This record gives sequence, structure tokens and C-alpha cells, in this order.
Amino acid sequence: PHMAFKEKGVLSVSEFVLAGDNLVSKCPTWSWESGDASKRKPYLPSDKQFLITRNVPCLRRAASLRTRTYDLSITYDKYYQTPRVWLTGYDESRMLLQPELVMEDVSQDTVTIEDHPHLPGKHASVHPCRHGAVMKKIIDVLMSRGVEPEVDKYLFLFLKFMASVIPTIEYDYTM
Amino acid sequence: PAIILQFAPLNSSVDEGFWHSFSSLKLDKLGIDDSPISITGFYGPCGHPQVSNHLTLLSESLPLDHGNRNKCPVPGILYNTNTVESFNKLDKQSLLKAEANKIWEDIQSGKALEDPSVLPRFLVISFADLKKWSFRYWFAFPAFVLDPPVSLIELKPASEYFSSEEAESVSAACNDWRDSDLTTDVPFFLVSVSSDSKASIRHLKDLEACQGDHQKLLFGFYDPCHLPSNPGWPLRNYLALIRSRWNLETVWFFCYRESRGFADLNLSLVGQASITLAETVPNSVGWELNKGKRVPRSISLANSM
Repeated sequence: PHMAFKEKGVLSVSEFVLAGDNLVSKCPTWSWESGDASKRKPYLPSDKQFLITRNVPCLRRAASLRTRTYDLSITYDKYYQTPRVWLTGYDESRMLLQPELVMEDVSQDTVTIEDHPHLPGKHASVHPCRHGAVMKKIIDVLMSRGVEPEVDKYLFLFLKFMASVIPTIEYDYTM
Repeated sequence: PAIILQFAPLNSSVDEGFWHSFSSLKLDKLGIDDSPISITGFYGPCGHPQVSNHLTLLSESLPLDHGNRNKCPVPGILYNTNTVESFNKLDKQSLLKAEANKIWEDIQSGKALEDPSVLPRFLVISFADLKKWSFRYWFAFPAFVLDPPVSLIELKPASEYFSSEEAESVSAACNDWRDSDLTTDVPFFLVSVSSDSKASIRHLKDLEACQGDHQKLLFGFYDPCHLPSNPGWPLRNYLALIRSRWNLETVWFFCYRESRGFADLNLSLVGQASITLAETVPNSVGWELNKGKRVPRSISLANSM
């Protein structure tokens, strides 16, 4: 709904597929994924379970000098009704970084290690519990400025805010 | 001055899920077999000015008992041993020439013309330690050494070489190619630009179609490399096909790279190379190098499991 979006900062499953389609369209660096067949969510299209972008450079640490690359996915958290960002860091010679080293690319200005809902292994992840409130603030701010954003743009807003959490990871988003 | 052309090495990227996917294959189905398995590798153009793309093994890589914009399918083979000692006793040169020979056959049969995605054919030799849950592997990207090495005449940023109109028209064509599901993962193509400065992208087989006007023709390819002074590894076998089919002395090539998900011509490069002219399979090179040296790679996933 459009009222649920403005007042709660939330996102329905269909609206998630909608916004995700729009992210892929504008920023083709992002792709849809199916993931593990056994980890499929029946409330989401089988070919559209989560969104991912690979080989994303991170040339310096968040504390503001050696180059690391990231794979970062966006899943849909059915409980919070918000997207969730999951990141996988890599060595200067493209070897898997240990999840706790990613905290160095998180801004020290809450992130936690957990299992991915669609993939194997442990991923660092920004917890979504506060995303609703965050999105409500950003909606409020834009509304009075005259900009009335619709739900098909959630992810573009979502990712601009996420840039303050991971400033040095250079993924794509337009405005 | 006409210098010797140097190709930037292709680097690999094995996603975690590939091993997990294989550890299941080995334990539930294969058993002791060390027999080779055919796999699918994925790559794409350069996506950022600072960082170049890779050949990526995912869990989709293993047989389904595929290929979008960001995943161009490339055929490969996996040799996984049961012990450390049998891994070390692998005949690298006979296995490299075995795979390089498969490429050359496709170049000769007109297969590479129909399907040029066969050119970046690759080899992986590995050792999966299912006890400790650590993995030892080595990637190989076979590329032929041309008897007299290809000579570079010039290499300009694509936006320099092209005008403004040409630039617009090329990237408009390039993005169209990337935008339609049938051509997105076809990583080798021709770029022709009419004297009117209108650009169109055609398949390799349509080369003969492409001779018509006072029109430039460029042998384009998805360039995984980001470096502004060297073309990527896939140019090697690509130039091999060009010589083997049409025996061109002078070849204009288009290093196709992108940024923000669309064609980027300041990043992309136009170059012209020079080749001299019964013959058999040349020499092959290219075992990927670790932090600098002829050494295999190892990853321990005991903590993920």
C-alpha cells in the first residue's frame, strides 16, 4: 500500500518485486536471483527471490588503503516488511574475507553476522529492525520538499541511506 | 612506434556456494571417481574503472542433475583429486594442451564462429579435502601463443577514437545488445559504423554482411580488464579465430567495458593490432598466478559449513 509506505516505511512482497525490477532497470549492475531451490520462498517468484550485485570495489576502509571487493545482496524480510542488505567481502587477490573484517568497512558513526536466507555460509548484515523508522523519516522529509515518492522507488531511497552505513563500498543507485 | 601487444591476465573468482555444491556432488553421487566433470564458468565486461571482472564459478556452474546480463556462460572442465599427493602429480601441461586443443578444434570447425563463447574455455584442477573442509585449486585460461607475437600499433580510449555522434550511436547499440536476452551473454561481436556515423552490432558469422560501405568494422568483445593500457585476456583466442578464419593482417578491436551498468566509452578501448600471416595447434599459456607466483589457491570453509 501507499499509505503503509508513507506512515510505516514498509514494503509489500509485490511492491518489493516492483521496486527490485526498477533497481535492475535503472542500475543493471544489480540482478535478480533464484538462490538455493530448497531455500525458496513460495510468496516470491521463483526466479526473483533476492537481488545481488557482484565485484563491487571498496578501495579504502570506512575510517577514511588497500582494495577489497564486495558481493552484496538485498533480501526481503517478511517480518519487518523491509529489504535487508547482506555483504560478502573479498581479498585484494579476490579471496573470501572473514566476516568480522567487513566491520572495518561499516561506518563507526548495528551490524551482525548470520546465515543468509537463500545462500550458504555466514554473512555480515545490517539489521533491518530500524529501517522502517528510517524510511518513514526520509519519506517525511521528501514529502514537504514537494517530492512525493512512490513505492516503486523504495530501493533507490533505501540504498542512498545505506551509503552512510557503508560509505566506501561503491555499488550503484540513481536519484 | 609499433610495440608488442601484452594482454592482461584473467583472474578467477570461486563463490563459496560452488564448493558446498560440489562437496554434496562428490559425497552423494560421485564417490571415489576422479574423473573430470564439465562445468560452466561466468564472466562479463569490466563494470568499474578501478576494478576488473573475473571468471566466476558459482553453484549454477555444476551440472543440473542459465546465463543473464551479469553471467556470460563459458564452458570448462574440473579435475578434482582425492589426495594432496595426486593433486601435485597432475600433468599441468598435458591438461592445458588438452583443453587448448578443444578450443583450436572449435576454431577450425567453424564452431567458434557460431558460438564464440567457446573461446574463453577454461580449466580447473582441484583437491577437495572433505575431512578438514579446506579446498585446494588452480585455474587455467588457455590462450594460444601466435608464432610471431601480435604487434600493437595504437590503443586509444574508445571515446577519443570515436567522435561524439559515433560515441552516442555505439553505446546506444551496445546497450541494446546488452538489453535483449538473446544477445546479452554473447561476449564477442562486430561493431560497424557507417560513414553517416551510425553504429550497429552484428554477430561474428555476419562478417561477410559487413563489408559493404566506407564503413569501419571493429572486432568487439566483452573486456573483463579495467587497465587503460592493455586489453583483456579473451582477446588472445579471439585474435586467433580472426586470423584462422579471415587471415587479416590488420585488425581493429573494441575492448568493451562499462560503468554504472551501461556502456562506458572513456573506459572502453579501441586498438589496432598487426599479425604477420599446413599448421597445427600453437602453444598455450596461462595458469593463474597467486599474489604473483605460479602457485595454487586455497580456501578453508570449515567455519561456514
